[PDB]
Amino acid sequence: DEITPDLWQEACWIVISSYFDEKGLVRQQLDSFDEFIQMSVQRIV
Amino acid sequence: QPMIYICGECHTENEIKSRDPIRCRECGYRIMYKKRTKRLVVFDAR
Amino acid sequence: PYANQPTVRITELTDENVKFIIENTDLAVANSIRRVFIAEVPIIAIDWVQIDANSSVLHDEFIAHRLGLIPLTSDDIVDKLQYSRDCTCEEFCPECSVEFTLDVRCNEDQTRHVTSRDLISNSPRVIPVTSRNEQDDILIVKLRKGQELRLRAYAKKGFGKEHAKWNPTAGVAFEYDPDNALRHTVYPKPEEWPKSEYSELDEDESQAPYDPNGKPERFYYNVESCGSLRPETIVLSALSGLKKKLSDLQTQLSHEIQSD
Amino acid sequence: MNAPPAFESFLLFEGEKKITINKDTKVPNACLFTINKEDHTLGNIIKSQLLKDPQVLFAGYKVPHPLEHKIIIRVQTTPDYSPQEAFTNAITDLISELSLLEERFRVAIKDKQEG
Amino acid sequence: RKLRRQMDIIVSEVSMIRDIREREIRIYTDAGRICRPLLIVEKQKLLLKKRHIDQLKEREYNNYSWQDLVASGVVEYIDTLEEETVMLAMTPDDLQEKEVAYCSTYTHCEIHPSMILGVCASIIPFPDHNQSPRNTYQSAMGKQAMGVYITNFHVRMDTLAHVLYYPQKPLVTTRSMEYLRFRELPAGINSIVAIASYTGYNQEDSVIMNRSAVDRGFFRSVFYRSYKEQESKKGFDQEEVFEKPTRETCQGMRHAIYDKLDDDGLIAPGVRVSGDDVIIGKTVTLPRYTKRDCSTFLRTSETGIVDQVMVTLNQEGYKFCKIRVRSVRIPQIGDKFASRHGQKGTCGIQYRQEDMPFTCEGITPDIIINPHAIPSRMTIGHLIECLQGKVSANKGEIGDATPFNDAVNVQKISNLLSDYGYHLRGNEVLYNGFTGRKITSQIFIGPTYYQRLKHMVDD
Amino acid sequence: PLDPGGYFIINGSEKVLIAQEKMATNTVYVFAKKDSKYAYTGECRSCLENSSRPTSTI
Amino acid sequence: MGKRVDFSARTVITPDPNLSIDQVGVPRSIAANMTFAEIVTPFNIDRLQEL
Amino acid sequence: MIIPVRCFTCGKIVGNKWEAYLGLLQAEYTEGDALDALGLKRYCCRRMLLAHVDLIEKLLNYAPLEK
Amino acid sequence: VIFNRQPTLHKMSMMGHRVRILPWSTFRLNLSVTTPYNADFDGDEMNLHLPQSLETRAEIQELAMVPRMIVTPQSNRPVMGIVQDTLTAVRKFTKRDVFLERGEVMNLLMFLSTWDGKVPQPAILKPRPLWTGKQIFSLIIPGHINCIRTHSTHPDDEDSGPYKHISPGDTKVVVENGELIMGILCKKSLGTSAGSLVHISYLEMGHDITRLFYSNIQTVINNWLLIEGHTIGIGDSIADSKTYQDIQNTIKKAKQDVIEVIEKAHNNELEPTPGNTLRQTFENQVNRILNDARDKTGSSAQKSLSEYNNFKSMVVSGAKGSKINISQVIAVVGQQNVEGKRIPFGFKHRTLPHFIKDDYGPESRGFVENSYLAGLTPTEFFFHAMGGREGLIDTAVKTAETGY
Amino acid sequence: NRLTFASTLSHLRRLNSPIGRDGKLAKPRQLHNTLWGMVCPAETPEGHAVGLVKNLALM
Ligand SMILES: [Mg+2]
Ligand SMILES: [Zn+2]
Ligand SMILES: [Zn+2]
Ligand SMILES: [Zn+2]
Repeated sequence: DEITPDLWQEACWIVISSYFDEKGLVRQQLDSFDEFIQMSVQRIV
Repeated sequence: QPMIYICGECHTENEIKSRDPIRCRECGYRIMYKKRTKRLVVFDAR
Repeated sequence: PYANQPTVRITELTDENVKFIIENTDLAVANSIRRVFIAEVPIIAIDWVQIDANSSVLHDEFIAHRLGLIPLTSDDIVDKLQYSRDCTCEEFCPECSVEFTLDVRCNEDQTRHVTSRDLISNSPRVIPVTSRNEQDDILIVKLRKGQELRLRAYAKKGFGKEHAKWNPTAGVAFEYDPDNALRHTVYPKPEEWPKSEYSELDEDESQAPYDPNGKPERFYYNVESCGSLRPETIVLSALSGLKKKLSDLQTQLSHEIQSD
Repeated sequence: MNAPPAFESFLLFEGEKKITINKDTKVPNACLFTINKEDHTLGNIIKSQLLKDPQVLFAGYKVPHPLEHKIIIRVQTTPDYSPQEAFTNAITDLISELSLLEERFRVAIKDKQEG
Repeated sequence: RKLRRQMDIIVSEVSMIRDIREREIRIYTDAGRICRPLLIVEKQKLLLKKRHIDQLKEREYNNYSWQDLVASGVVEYIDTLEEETVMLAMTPDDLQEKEVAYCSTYTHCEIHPSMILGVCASIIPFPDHNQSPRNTYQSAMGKQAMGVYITNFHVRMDTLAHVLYYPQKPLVTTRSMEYLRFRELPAGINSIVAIASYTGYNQEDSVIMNRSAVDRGFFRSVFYRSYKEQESKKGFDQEEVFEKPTRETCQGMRHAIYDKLDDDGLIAPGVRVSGDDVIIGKTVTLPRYTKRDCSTFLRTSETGIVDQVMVTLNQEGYKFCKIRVRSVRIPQIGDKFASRHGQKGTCGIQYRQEDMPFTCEGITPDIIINPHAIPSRMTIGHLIECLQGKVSANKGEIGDATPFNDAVNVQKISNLLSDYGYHLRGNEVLYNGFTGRKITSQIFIGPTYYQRLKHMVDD
Repeated sequence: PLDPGGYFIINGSEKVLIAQEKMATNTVYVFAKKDSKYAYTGECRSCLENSSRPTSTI
Repeated sequence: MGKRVDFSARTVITPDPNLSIDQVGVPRSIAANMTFAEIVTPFNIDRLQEL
Repeated sequence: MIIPVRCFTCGKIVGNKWEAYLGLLQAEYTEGDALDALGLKRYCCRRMLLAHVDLIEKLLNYAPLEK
Repeated sequence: VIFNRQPTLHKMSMMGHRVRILPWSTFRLNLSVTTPYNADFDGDEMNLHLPQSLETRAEIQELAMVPRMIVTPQSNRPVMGIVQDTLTAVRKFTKRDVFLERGEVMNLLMFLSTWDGKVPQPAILKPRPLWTGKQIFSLIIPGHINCIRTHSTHPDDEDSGPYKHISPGDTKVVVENGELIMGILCKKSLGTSAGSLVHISYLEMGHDITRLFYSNIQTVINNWLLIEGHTIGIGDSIADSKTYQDIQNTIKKAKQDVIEVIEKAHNNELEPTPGNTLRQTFENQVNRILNDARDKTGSSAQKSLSEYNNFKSMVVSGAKGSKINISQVIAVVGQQNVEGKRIPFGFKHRTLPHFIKDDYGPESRGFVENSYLAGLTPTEFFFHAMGGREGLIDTAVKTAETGY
Repeated sequence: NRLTFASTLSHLRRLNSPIGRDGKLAKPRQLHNTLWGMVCPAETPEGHAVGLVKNLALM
């Protein structure tokens, strides 16, 4: 159940790869524009 | 004199004369590419 | 005040590399011979390309420069050909060049690997190494369905100083004094260094004792050829080339002495 | 924009001498051999062969600049000898050494090819 | 906290700071709050058990991604304002029982300390072994390094684009490049560099290159330049049009020849174009009569070749042409090169393979740098990279140069190098290429990932 | 496929919006200027949830 | 006080131990574009004519 | 973007080793043993086959300009 | 021609140079004339102005030429001197254990412009004729100048006791009648210091003589370094296990001492010093303990260096680096200071969230207890970036104030 | 910036503080302790914009 120190180096980088496989490198730019089109514009109107 | 152009979507060799709006008669694409010239260009393998 | 009486002892000879040993000669003669193997050994290689059609993802200069690096069998033909500078012909001829041709088009859906096997030459003696009748064929460029590559190349005679494509060697392992007897090097911790393949010493020892009256002798060599010239032909063509430069230099010298 | 031709390193320019001899005035029986379109390949072998001649007091070579393809060889000999004669014998000795080395290589190649 | 960890009413982006001394409790949902993920920590153990790593390995089958990891309450998005009330653990090793308990009350843990680095700094191998400014100067050079900025470079008609002939992935790479896609679009070449003073042409942040390697495509690149032009029909007073100018009708026609142009007024691909040449023949009607020449000439000192030509219509329905010129840039004297540790310098001179040093075997160094740049800058990473690269090439793997990795030091790399018949400290005996004599000082040599910068001398 | 995106295309020029840093709003910050008639100054850049006017700094 | 000037140049620098401290390596392109207005005299009429 | 012809350092032909190198990797061979079977001993040539990125395979995914 | 580089700080930033035409497209400079311009070859660009008049040509030929601009009135000492390679090799060239054969000498003497063509009698005629480095440098030195200097490693307890005129380490440079009688040359004898062999060459001998003295020192020494050769690698940054154990023990004691100092102040057992606050006293004591450990560790490393070490060959000759760089590369980097003080509590009573609150210890306040070779930890790396970033900010801000 | 994939990613993950490059105060340009995990302490220009133009961290 517990991740041993020898297997940690493989687990941490595995978790990181999942992050970049879902969010990406420019997720902060896409999410910003997305929320702007879905909510901000409709709210401004 | 013919000035045959190429398309970006259909890759059809269509003739286009001057004073003619750019539009592919085969697919209507508005971007045209020119064909490789016939001149003899030399390339030294260095 | 005279020359040496050098000897030779070959320990390995193959179609790719040749390992020999030169004794009773000066370090300069051994080094210059090493430099000639790379920079003063004539060889045939592509030096002129005319792309008639190229729809591949690689521009012309990428292909032309790539064709030059393709080794061509030049064992007995390079000696017969002449340099374009000395030839009294036009831009090209059969005596100063070897015409090549390439015509490939990817009609199928699978990627077509344009290799050196497609380079059709007019002279059957001068052909790509991999095409010489294991080793695979050189990869020039990959083509997609609908792409085409058609050109007309010409090979010439040249040596390394003009371009690396005219280098018939793939590595020249020049070594002398495996055991550091002359102390040309100074190992701060000789025990931490490995033993050379030509070393003659017990594992308990690190380096041979100092020899004050010692001189660089017994130079080892390993001429790994690219494939164009046989490992043995490179040496013979090298010594003949180095002997020709000195012969011509001697002529120009006498031409200056008698003029003074 | 300025890449000099590659063949300019080996080909002699029209009206340019392959070798020029200039007598040195600092010391007697000395000369400077300015050879064009050469490199360390020839300077060292001639240098080494000159040192082995006991009648040669000074024998050295230098490259005024790597980008250039010329070389300067200084030769100082005894009054009874001549530097030009040393530069000639050094070449003749090197030629014989290579001829002997060439022949002895064919024999070794032949002996190895057979067995 | 329990609600945010369960993807409940409170979303993960919500920050909840409980100042204890000051009884304030500030919750934030505004935008712009920079935050990062962290592994939640129980009393003394992590919540990221082994069952998770199992599911994350089969990520392509069971569609178990980062989102399912956050919803499980294992990870938490922590912002800067909340870090003040958070007690982090650099690695799980700090959570174990020690002879003297430092904290013993951890509440969070770092996934990997290397994540504090950006994009241009993650590509640096062993950045924890170099002077900090150097890592900064590299982060500013990585953006100037040549390579393949994008796979579809043949379709994009950009005004300036530098493409490397033979890109290579770094033998000494970090485990973060796999996510930056540097392995797929590298921006440099692994070079056999030798840190030595050879003729003095590499001093004061300079390098000596191998002319033979350059002849085989070493760091060779191509320069793409796009020229755009359009014919404006603003009004009947004066109208522009693409057409082959003529010396009898056009007024502002330079002495340059216009034969390379076609009847359409645009040059054709595959044509060789030099400086002062014309690529677009444009004429404007006058109020050398009734029309003036307004052709677009090429920039001086270019000597390029037209790769392709495009013709289309802009917003105003007018003709719009783009000509992408191609020019091969060979690395020569004056071109700037830089490693991944701030070691920048220009190619002082190009020596051939015959004039360059070599080991017992025919291995000449593609580049030679002056060792004087190491002590002042203290770029030890350049030496370890040159070492791990020599082990990786001789071992058949890719060196893992993660910044903070205790499983890789200089001693282990040295022992692995002694098994392949090389000096454990990377040094190697070289032979002077001019005379063949050995070099008294055993030179340091090995593969090092170098980069070429767009700042050339021809420009 | 590797292009991460996150940028626009205006007149054929790929433009990217640079994230601009700014002092947080609706928060109290007590500073102290050395050269000023006031010893300590507590400001709060206030702005409604749905921003409609500039920041009214008090 | 400070203004642009003719007969100037600019480019990257390079080390060259084979030059004296008072010597500078000038390329052939910059030297070809830049010139020096030399007056003609019977001592240099021959050289300047061939040039 | 495609495997070079010669090694920049030595000059050994490597263009004919990429396809063979890939055919071995898929055969459960190690990067080191594979490079040894191809005759690559010097770490200079091994660098070319182990540090190369076959980008042309990605450039061929885009349709050409002419059919 | 007039060769200039911006920013033009001093009068030597625009010196007259003679033209040398060659193929390639870069401004190639001598390496000694790069110190006045403060110009490195990391992509720097330098303008070139060509005077179009004989008056201007003659004016520059007599006032702004490099030879006439060697010595500066700013500090009555030369500004241009021997440089990176020519300074490290000349050090390893003039040593006592440097012997040249008949072949190597002729190669070096061939690069001498001020050579009468007479080979000097070697310092060893049997059993094998061998020249020494000093015997060749004597030919490089012009005229019959006389100078006395001291090598960087010259001990202070040598000029008092015996062997003051016969140094065992070949220190105490002594030039007599234009001959290097003895001594190891370095920046103190050839650099930009006052009274060096160059400054004396420009005063006694003219400027043209000193010009050749510069070139000859570069060509010859560089052609000899081609044989000896120099490098730098991991073998020079590694120290024996004994040295590391002494360092770790030294640091382990410093961290223990600070813990005692912290316990004293925490128990009110620490009193402030006259003219300083309790907190200032605590920081002063801590800074002293750490600074002493850095110096102690630095000395232990310097002693562990061998005569073949290349790092030592750089600090000794002064070509590049100092004893601090070695101590940071081998033993310990040291304490990182921000605005002359330790890493401040950017967070609430913390430097980083990984440390406890109110932790004035060495690791929490930015003590880099690791070396650049052993590798820095995440916390030590972030702190090291601050000490560096502060340097970039200053270098980027003072330009305006200093330029104004 | 389309000169390399690293520049594109950095430019898309770039920050900017509107303090003004004209400012000569080192306090805002200094690497604060709070740049940990949120920003790259190394990635930053060395010209007249040190510390102002930053670059987001990987995570
Ligand atoms: Mg600079
Ligand atoms: Zn179409
Ligand atoms: Zn012919
Ligand atoms: Zn190789």
